[PDB]
Amino acid sequence: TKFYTDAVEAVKDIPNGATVLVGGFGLCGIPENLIGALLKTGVKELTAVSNNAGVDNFGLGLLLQSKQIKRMISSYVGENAEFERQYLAGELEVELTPQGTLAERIRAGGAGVPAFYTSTGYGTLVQEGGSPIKYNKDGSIAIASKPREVREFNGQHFILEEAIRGDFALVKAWKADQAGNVTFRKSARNFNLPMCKAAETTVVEVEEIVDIGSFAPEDIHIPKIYVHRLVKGEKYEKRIERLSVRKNVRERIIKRAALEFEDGMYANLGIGIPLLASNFISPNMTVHLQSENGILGLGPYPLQNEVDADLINAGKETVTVLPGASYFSSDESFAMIRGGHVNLTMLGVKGMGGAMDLVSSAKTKVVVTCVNRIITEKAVFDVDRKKGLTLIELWEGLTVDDIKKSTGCDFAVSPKLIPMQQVTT
Amino acid sequence: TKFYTDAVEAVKDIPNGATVLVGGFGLCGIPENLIGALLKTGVKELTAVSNNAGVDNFGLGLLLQSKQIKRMISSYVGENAEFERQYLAGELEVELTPQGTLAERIRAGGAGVPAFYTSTGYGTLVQEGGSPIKYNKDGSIAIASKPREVREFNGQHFILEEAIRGDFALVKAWKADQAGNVTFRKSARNFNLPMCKAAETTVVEVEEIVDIGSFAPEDIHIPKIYVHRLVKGEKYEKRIERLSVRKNVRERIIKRAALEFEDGMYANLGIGIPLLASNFISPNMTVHLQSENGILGLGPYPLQNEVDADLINAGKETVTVLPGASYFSSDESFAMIRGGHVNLTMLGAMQVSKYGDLANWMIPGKLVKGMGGAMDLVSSAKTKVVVTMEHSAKGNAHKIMEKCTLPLTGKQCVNRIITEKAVFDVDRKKGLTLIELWEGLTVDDIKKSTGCDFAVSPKLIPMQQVTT
Ligand code: EMC
Ligand code: EMC
Repeated sequence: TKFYTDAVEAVKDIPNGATVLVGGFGLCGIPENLIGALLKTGVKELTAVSNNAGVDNFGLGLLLQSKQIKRMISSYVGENAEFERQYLAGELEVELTPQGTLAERIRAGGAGVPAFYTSTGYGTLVQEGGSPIKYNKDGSIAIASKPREVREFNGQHFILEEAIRGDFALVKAWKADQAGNVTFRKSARNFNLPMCKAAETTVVEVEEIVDIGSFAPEDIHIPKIYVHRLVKGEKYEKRIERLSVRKNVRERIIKRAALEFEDGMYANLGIGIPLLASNFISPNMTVHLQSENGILGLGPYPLQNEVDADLINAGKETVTVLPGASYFSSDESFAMIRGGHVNLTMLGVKGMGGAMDLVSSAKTKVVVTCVNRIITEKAVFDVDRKKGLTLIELWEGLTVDDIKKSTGCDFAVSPKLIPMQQVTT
Repeated sequence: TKFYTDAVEAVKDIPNGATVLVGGFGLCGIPENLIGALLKTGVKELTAVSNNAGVDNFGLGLLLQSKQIKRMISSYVGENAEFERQYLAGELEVELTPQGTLAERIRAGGAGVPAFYTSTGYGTLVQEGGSPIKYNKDGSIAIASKPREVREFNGQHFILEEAIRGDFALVKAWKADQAGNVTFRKSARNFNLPMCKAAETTVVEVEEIVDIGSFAPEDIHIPKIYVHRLVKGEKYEKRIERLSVRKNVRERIIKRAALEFEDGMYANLGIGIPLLASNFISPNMTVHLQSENGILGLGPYPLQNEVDADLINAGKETVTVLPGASYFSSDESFAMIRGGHVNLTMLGAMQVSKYGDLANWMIPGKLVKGMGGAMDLVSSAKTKVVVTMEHSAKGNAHKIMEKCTLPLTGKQCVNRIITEKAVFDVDRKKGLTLIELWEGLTVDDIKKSTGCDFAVSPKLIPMQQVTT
C-alpha cells in the first residue's frame, strides 16, 4: 500500500465516467475527505455505488450538488430532496437495489464470483423489472430496469444477481498501521469493508495511523493486500443525521406486538412501533436486537454524553450497544439475515433499503404492525400462504363485522378467537 | 447460546446419517473433544464435510477408524491410510471438491445463497464429472460425480456450485465470552468460522471461557447468534503433523525463480522449490507471502521455542509469521485468491501446455489425493502464474507439450515456466516463447527436451540467477 499526505493526490487519476464505490451508511462511516477531494478535482459522469446518498449538504449529496454523478446504485435514497429533484427531472440515473443484494454483489465482485442467487426481490419489480432507472425531461420513463433471471432450488425461487466492481473505491476506516492494515470503529464499518475488495484501485482514509504491531493479527478487519492507497483524513466532522438522546391506537398495537418477543430470541425491529415495542420487554426476558447496518445487541438511545457518530441504527438514529454486543460488515449482516439466522423480523420512490432482505428468509417469522402475522389496532390476523388471512384476535368491544367493515379482503376466523392481548407490565 | 459442561451431552442428539460440518485444516483447529464425543455416542452413516481427514489416528481419521463415516466431502485427503483403504474397498464415499469452492459453498450455505459461479475447476473433472465418488466391492463404479453447469460472464467461463449446509457443525475455537461470542487463534480459524454459520445446530468447543466485555465488540470473530451450543474442551493435545524447525538441478531453478519475486509483491508459494526460493529474496526486497489456510505475512520456520500448533502453512508445516501479519478464515482466504488479489502465484507442476493449461495435483491411478487449493490458485487472470519444474520426465519425456497427459488444474492459466534449462513466457493466443536459456545450452537442446514447439525471443539471454 502507498501512503499519501494529500487526499487530492490520492484520487487525482479518477477518470470521468468511472464507477466509484463509496462507503458509508447514512452519514456513518462516510469518507468525508475523499469526497471533498472529488469536489476539488471535479471529476464527473460518475457511477457512484453507495448505499445511500448522504444528505443534501453532506456525504454523497455534495457530489450531487456539484452534479458530478451520472448514476447512483443504492438501496435507499431518502432524506435528500436534491436527489429527488435531479432524479425526477430525468437528469440523474438510479438503480435501486436491495441493500443485502448490494452488499453481496459487491462482495462477489471482490471474491471472483460473477453471479449468484438470492430470494431477495423475488416477485418484486427487482425481479420482474420495468422499474424506472431514468425519467425523461417531463415525467416519461427513459430507461427501465431489466428483469432478473429466476431459478428454483430445493423448491424455492431465487433470482440471479451479478457482481459489482468499481474502478475506484473511496473507503472510510478508523486506523491503519504502517504496513497498510486497517480497522473500523463500531457500525461505521457497513459497506466500507466489502467495497475495499471490489475495485481496481482502493483509496482508504483513516482518522489515525499507528505502528505495525498495534493490531493483533487476528483482529485486522482489512488486510493490507486490499489497501492500495492510504491517506490520513485532514478533518472529521462527526456529523449526526438523527440525534436520538435519552433523558391510544398506537399504544394498543405496541402492547400487543410486545407479546411477540421471546427469551433468547434474535430479532430485527423496524423504527417506529416495532422498535418502540422493545421498551415493553420483561427485564427477565432476553432479546437480542440485530441492526442491518452491522450490529448485534442494540441498546437504548444514548444519554447526551454517550452519543457517538460511529454508532447508529438502521433508522439512522444514534444508539447505544449492550454488553456482549458485536459489530460486523454489511455483507456479513445480510448473510446473517438472508441466512435466516434472525428469529423475528417486525416491521411497519426512495428505495427499499433492506426491507426485501428482511422478508427474504422462510426461516424468519415476519410480523407486520412474505408475511406471517399482522397486528393492528383492531385485530390480529395469522397468515398462511396456502389458507390465507385468518382473524385470531379481536379488540375487546369490536365485532367480526367491524373488522370486515375495515378489512379489504375476506378472511377466516379462528374458532379460538379471543380479545386482543396486551402486555400486563 | 446454551452452555454445556459435558461434550457428549452437546452432541447426543445427532441422528445417524446426518451431515456434519467439522472444522479444521490438517490438524490445526480441529474440535478434538467434540470428535471424541462422537466416538462415545457412536453415531454412524455420517456425511462429514471436512476440508481434510486429519491423520490415521487423530482428527477425522478417528471416525474413519471407527467407521462412523459414510461420506467425506473434502478438498485433500492425503496422509490417512485408513481413508485410502476404505475408499478403495468401496466402503467409503468421497466428494473431492476444490478448497476455495468448498469454503465458498459453505459460506453460501450460511448466507442464504443456494448457488453461485466460480472459475475454479473449469476445464476439469470437477466440471466434466464422471469421477468415482464410490467404488463397488468388486472394483466397478458404484457412484459417479455429476457435471457442473457452465456459463459465460464477461467473456470468461464459470461453473455453477451449490451451497453446502449441515445438520450439525463441530467447531473448534479459542475463546468464548459468557454471552456466547467466540474468537479464533491464529490460523486455527480456517473452516471453523464459516462452518459456524451453515448448520441447523452449531456446537463450538473453546479452550477458555471469559467474561462478557473481554472482547472488543469490533473483534468478535463469530457473533453469539451463530453459536447454538458451547462447551469448554476438557483436554487439548496440541498435536503437530509436521514439525518444521529452523536452526543441483533444483538449485538452478530456485536461484532463477527467486528473481521473479518483486518488491511489494503478494505471492503464494507451494511447499517445495517455490517456497525454498523465498529464502533467496533480497533483504531489501519486500515480499508478502499468503497461505491459503488463512495467513498473510508468513515468516521462517520456528525455533524449537517458537513452535505453535495453531500456526502452520498450507503444506501443513509449523511456521512463524512476520510483523504486520494477519489471520482470516478459509472462505475469506479464497475470496482473496479467487478475486486475483495475490500478485504472484508460484508453484510446481507435472505438465504445462503451450497455452497455459497445467497439470499438478493428481496422477489418475497413482495419486488420487485431491486438488487442495491448486485449482483456486490459478483461477484468476489477474494473478501471474509461474511454474517451476524440472525440464523433462523419467526417460526424458516432455512436460511442456501440446496436451495434458495428466488431469488439468486450469485452462490457459499459466504465465511463465521456469526450468533448469530455460525460461518460457506463455501467451494464451501466441503460445510458448523461450525468453531465457541456461548459459551453455542451445536452442536445439531445448527443442530436444521440450514437448511441443515454441517461439524464440529476439531478446533471448542466458538464464539469470540471484546474488548480491
Ligand atoms: C409468495 C408469498 Hg410473499
Ligand atoms: C483465463 C484466465 Hg486463467
